[PDB]
Amino acid sequence: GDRLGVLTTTRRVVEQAQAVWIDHDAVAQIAEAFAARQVTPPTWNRELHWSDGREALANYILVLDAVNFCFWGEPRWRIEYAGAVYDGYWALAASLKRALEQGVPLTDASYLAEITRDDVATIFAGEGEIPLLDERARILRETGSVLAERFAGRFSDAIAAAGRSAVALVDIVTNAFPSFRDVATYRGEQVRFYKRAQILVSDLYGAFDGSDLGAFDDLGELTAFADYKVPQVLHHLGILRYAPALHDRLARREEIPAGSPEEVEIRAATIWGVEELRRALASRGHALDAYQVDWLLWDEGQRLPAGTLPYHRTRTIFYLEH
Repeated sequence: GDRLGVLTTTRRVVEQAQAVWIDHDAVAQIAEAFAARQVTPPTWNRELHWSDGREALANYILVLDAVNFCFWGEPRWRIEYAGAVYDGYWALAASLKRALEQGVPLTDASYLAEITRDDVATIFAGEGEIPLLDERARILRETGSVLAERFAGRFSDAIAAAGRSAVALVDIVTNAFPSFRDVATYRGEQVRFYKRAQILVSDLYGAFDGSDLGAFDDLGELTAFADYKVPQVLHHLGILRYAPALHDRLARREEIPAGSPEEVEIRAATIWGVEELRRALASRGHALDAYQVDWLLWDEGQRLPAGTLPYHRTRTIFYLEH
């Protein structure tokens, strides 16, 4: 009963993967250590996430996760907000919070549909520039116009139609919002990931404390989010191993083309690294959903020692949405 096909399609990749493999001995050791001290993932962060009424909050979560990709590049994109400097995901979250607090209607489908390059450039203004600035402007325009066209400008209408099924909501989102379609091929077979769509559903659960629009009966059916920080943490913990050419490529910070065998192997092995860690923890009496193991690992990613292998650098592509 794998209704999105993420676990099934990524499993075919892991079985034939040339450049990446899971160290199942490292999985058992990490599980033993994590189970011994009952590791919980950080609660959904209240400080850097915007909050308001249920209609605006639901739309805020859709917007946040629509543009939640690819924050790396030199010079480093950094954001000043409320007396602190942010980079990566937190720069994204802080930027949207800053904008909404200064009265920028980023929860209004009518504003989103029309948002210009200069609007998003201002919202994301700081040191350097957010990567793929134009891409994020196009995605936000797509997001607004699908909200206005299909959901009466309310993402709450899409959530109500899911009937408290996380899996049904991911499917509703990828069906209606083309930029959420996150699939690839490996040796001629489709591989399904749905990173941003699964983050979105888990973010609703967090933001709404598992109630109202954040109520879901099947959160265990979500997989890990095949991003670039979680594989970096899994490599650091010895769970993911990289073959010679891929290891050197990451060490030199050489970019890996989206949808290339190396990238799809990292992503597939991310999903199964987390799933194998989930199973090993459960076996030792520490039961977490795969998305919770992902949150836990993502949190470790924000304080990795100096000298850990760098995260893989893949520019997200939306060629089919141009």
